[PDB]
Amino acid sequence: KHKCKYCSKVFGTDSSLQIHLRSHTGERPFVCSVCGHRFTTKGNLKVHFHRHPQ
Amino acid sequence: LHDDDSCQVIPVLPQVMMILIPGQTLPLQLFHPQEVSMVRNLIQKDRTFAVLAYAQFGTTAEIYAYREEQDFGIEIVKVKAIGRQRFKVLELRTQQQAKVQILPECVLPSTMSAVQLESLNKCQIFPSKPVSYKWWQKYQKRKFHCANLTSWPRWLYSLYDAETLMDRIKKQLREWDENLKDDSLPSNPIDFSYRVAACLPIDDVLRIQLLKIGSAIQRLRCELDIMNKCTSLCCKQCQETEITTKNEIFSLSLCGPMAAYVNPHGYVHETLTVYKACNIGRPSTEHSWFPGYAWTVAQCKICASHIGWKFTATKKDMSPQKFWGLTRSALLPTIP
Amino acid sequence: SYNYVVTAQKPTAVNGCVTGHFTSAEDLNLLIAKNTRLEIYVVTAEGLRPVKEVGMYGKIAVMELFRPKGESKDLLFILTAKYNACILEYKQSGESIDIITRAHGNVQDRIGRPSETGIIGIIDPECRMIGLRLYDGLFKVIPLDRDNKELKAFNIRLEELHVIDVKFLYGCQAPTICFVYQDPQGRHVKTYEVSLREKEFNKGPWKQENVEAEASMVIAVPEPFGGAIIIGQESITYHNGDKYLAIAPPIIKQSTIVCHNRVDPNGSRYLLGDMEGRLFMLLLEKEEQMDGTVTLKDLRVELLGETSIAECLTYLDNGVVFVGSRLGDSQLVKLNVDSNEQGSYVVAMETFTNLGPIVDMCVVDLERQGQGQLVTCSGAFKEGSLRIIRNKLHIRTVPLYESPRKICYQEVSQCFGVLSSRIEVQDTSGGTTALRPSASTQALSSSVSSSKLFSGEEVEVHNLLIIDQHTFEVLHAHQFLQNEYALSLVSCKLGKDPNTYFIVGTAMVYPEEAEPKQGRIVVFQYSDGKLQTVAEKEVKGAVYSMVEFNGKLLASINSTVRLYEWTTEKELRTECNHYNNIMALYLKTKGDFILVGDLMRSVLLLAYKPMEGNFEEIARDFNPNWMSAVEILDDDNFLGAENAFNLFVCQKDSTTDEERQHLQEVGLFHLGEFVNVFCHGSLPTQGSVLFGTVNGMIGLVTSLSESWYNLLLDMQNRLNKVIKSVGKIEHSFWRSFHTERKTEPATGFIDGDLIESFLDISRPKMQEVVANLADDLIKVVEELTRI
Ligand SMILES: Nc1cccc2c1C(=O)N([C@H]1CCC(=O)NC1=O)C2=O
Ligand SMILES: [Zn+2]
Ligand SMILES: [Zn+2]
Ligand SMILES: [Zn+2]
Repeated sequence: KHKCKYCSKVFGTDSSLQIHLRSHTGERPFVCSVCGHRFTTKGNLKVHFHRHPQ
Repeated sequence: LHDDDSCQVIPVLPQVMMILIPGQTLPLQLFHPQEVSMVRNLIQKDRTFAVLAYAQFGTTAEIYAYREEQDFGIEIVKVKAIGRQRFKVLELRTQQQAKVQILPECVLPSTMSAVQLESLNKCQIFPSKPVSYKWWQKYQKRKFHCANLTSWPRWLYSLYDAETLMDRIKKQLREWDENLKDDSLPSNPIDFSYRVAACLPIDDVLRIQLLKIGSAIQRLRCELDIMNKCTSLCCKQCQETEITTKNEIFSLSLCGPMAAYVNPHGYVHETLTVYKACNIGRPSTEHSWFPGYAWTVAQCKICASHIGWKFTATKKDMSPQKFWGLTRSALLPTIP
Repeated sequence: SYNYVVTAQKPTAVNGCVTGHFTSAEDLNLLIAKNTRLEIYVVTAEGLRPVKEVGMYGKIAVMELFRPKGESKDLLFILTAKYNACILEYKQSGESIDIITRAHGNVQDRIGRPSETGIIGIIDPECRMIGLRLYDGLFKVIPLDRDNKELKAFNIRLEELHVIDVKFLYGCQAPTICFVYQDPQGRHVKTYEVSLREKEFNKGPWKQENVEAEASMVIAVPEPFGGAIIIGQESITYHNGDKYLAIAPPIIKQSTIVCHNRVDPNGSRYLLGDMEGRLFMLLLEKEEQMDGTVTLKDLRVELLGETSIAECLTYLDNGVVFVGSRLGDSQLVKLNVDSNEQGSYVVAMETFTNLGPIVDMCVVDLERQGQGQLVTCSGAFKEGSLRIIRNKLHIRTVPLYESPRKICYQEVSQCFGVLSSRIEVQDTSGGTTALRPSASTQALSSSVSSSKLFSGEEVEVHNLLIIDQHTFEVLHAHQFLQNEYALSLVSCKLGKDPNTYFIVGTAMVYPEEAEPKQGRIVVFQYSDGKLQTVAEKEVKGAVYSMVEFNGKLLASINSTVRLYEWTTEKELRTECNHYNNIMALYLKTKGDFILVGDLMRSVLLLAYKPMEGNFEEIARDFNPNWMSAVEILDDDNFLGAENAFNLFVCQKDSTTDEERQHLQEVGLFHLGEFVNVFCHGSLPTQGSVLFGTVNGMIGLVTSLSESWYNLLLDMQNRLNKVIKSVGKIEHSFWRSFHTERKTEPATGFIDGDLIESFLDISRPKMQEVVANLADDLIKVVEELTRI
């Protein structure tokens, strides 16, 4: 666990996780982990991500 | 390697989703400890694992690269592998060591190996090729002269001769790749066939067919059937909207027009490079696969599925600037 | 099912010929190899006197006579394509002529790559060893001591892979080989000595850096002069250490020498034949020196004349030279000291019937007798001819002087339609001058197709010949378009119109086009003493095969199998196409079925449904291998010849959509010949199909019941327990399915030639075989003999 909820990067601890979390923030954080698409809400990413080679 | 037509059991990586052509590189990126544990034992014993194609056939792969990037308190292992022998699965069992039957390669003598006159056998060796359109007629005449002893002519026998076909394929690959004339293409036809199967922008169903083909001569013809008819490449999720065509296929650098790349998160993307196409974001440069280019996402205008990326950068008069990169998995070749 | 093959006509083409003293130490023998047949003769003052003919279980590839010291006479060595080696002696107990085997062995290695210039077999001058070039880089050596009965051998490595030709050198301190080879630097000639103790190569007497680019022949000049002669495209050279001589005779620049023979054992006179039947004499101008030595001054080559396209040659005596041929008739010719009026020193003494190569046939009974003849196409280039076989075998001949491609029988006009290909050359004037007057140019009526629908080297021109079935005269010769190539031809009925038509399928071969992008299907009518252009259809590809499919013209354009409809407007309309992935080369029908196949054994069974009005795929069975010809046995089984010299039989299965669509293979047999065409007809059992091969052999394939098959298969195993073989070769090994890598025992076939050998065996063996299983077997064999 301890995974990021934007770029979907995985971290070993919850400390380094929150250290990273406050770095994307730019009115469009949710980046697709396949094609680098920029989304606003998690509802957008969950759909497009499953429309991708997987 | 494995004995031809032998039955062995080989571990399978569950993360892999590719259909592996023999003689093709398989980039990887492993986070979880179960995959990383498998790579370790492989380098100790056989260095071989299975890459199932989707579940009838597949290809074995050999580990030839192995990096270790322990970063941010987690071990990210970066492994590259190359494909070996085709096979047909017997029984998979996630305990996933799969029972595997090795498929042998079917080699055939020359078409004239039986109708060659014993008097003309000594005249079957040629002086090496000058590095022409006139020369290849002499090759046809000399080697296929003995077709007059058969019911079929000379020109027909040429369309089943490895060497005759292999050159015509190379002729087209020189338009796609300006740097593809020397030892970049194997002399053996069995390997030459597999090398073009990876280098061809074709959907998965075609890739499986070219794997089931036994004779390289047939494979070479099939690979030439595709390169001549399918001039158009479309989007697979909407079909009737053609994206780009063969006439624009370019090779940016040495690794051909289609090379395998990896995203920062671990997803292989075989991106064909072209010059223009028809039918999201701003130029970004982080992890740019092509140095001196800024990537921008692109999608289709009917189904809004992912098509690829467009790379545009400044520098100076760097060649080229306006060029695209479409992922193989989301492309469908069609006949205009 | 289970089938039965029997040879109707023994092979006619000669692939080997050597002189020597085989039968009697004083007799002059001429041994001749007709593929699997070995003909022995004795040279008299007149000509050839037949002595014996034997059949080996294996296609003869290397045949050489040799006389070891302390031996009654010369011995014979034969190596087959299956790598069967044997030493043969002659034995005549009064009147019973026997060919015993002194030693026999198999020399096939598990590994090895067959060389580019094929198998080469050479024997040491002093009969010390037998060199065999079986694979690239490997030089097998059989030592010649009279304790080597199994012919156990040892190999040696060769750093040279692309070696062209190799001989044993004459007049050397040690057994020395000399060979021409090629490496990326060029083409070279090198020699090695052969040690039997070390079992490896030692340094060779000499080595010459460069030689001609296309050097092909190596001749070992005997003791008087020594050394070796190297013949190439335009240069003949002589090498022996410090001695070197070269000539560039313009008379041999036109073609390439491919066969040779030594006249006298002095080596002064050499015979040379090329690819176009020409004959040459190579003269070694020896200079008598002042101290018992003899040097070599110059080299000379003179044009003797013109024979049949020569495969092998051999001088006999008093100017009698045997000319062996694979395309045309074998010839016995006399040489003349004086140049005749024309210029040739050669006059034909005899001719030998050579059916091969049989490229097309058609079963007819022109006499309306109900028996069955066979009108085939034979030869190539000037050796082109038709051969009418009857029943011994009455073999007529109709010389054409050009290559006959296809043949068919028309009856409404009582004539034959024949496709022909003549070779021409570009002149400075801008034409295509022919080499010799042939059936195309030497005709009564000419006809050049104008059509215009698609508006100094060799160029092919295809033609359509009409030949009356009585006189076999050249009635009409139709010249197709410039750059057109005719492929198929058939004579049949176009449905309702009683007018019988000649239909030819053509193509449009250019060198810049690797695939056929155009073509034509032309219909012709011969009735008013001339050919009629009854409309031609423009397709977009090659028309490989055509069949009459019940009032509908079945055509094959590349991959598109396509039915054509004869309309009442005297034209053809496209009914329905069955597109395919493979190239539709072969095409055979059996009522409502269609059998499509390509050059790579891709058997594909279709089925035309009349109510649906279209073809539908019923089954298929791909198995990549070179297929030469294919025919339909019946509604279920199918027969074809593939790979090396094998015959396959596939059939349909006995519930699943994927199992009823997979044609099961049941018949595997190594025939021994390359079958180019099957034909239905004859001259209990069911189905009579005949085939014509390249070596001239004709055979019949018939079916059998499971009872007779199981009985004949039991007899075959018992027959080969008493019958003596030539080289002590197992029959099952010979008939086993052989490619270049696959080797499987035969199944699904019965050798008729082995069955009809029960009548020629004695009574002690006639009753030994039939034990636990006499007149009963006689009746069976007698009935089968009628086929
Ligand atoms: N920065 C991100 C973030 C998430 C996913 C991706 C990238 C990214 O750059 N690529 C690709 C495509 C664009 C590129 O040039 N290189 C890549 O690795 C991704 O899939
Ligand atoms: Zn993040
Ligand atoms: Zn995405
Ligand atoms: Zn789309």
